[PDB]
Amino acid sequence: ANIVGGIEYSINNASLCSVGFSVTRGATKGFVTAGHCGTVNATARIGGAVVGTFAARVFPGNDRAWVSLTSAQTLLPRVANGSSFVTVRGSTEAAVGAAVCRSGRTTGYQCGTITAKNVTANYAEGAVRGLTQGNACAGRGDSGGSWITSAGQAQGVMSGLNVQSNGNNCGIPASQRSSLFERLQPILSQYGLSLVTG
Repeated sequence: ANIVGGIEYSINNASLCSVGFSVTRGATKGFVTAGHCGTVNATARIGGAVVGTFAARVFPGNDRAWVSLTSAQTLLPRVANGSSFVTVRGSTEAAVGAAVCRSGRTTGYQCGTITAKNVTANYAEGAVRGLTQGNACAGRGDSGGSWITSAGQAQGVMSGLNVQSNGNNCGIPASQRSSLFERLQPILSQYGLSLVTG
């Protein structure tokens, strides 16, 4: 499969999440994603095929993971936006007030602005600290997906949102949304990953 930020993958033939970013660790290929999406050694699949397994994760506390892929997978410096692509040019962390977009298999590609950093989300499993909050909308399934500026700078991966009864927060005004992502830089240093860019 071609690995592109934003696409759907399954975990153990059951939950869905979205790909965050292509990374390497030496010779191993992988993608970063949200830790609550799977547990270590869970099987990830894209388009019915096994692409790799969860290698490490931390959730709750933090919410991050990376999946090691087989050699057959094709890592790409891209995040999906409808039928088009956003190129990943780097990981400069943007500041509050910066405009930001995100990609995921449930709501697609949505943009908004970073509204706050170092937020705590209290999920059923326990607290997750140090998250950044933006007001681009998102829905269940978008977890794990890319947050990236239009300019190609990767910000992090989708953690959670204030879900409404329709399964997303796209029906309430941006003032009211709290969509949160896990910053990318700590995930990349923690596992010694290098981001694939173009």
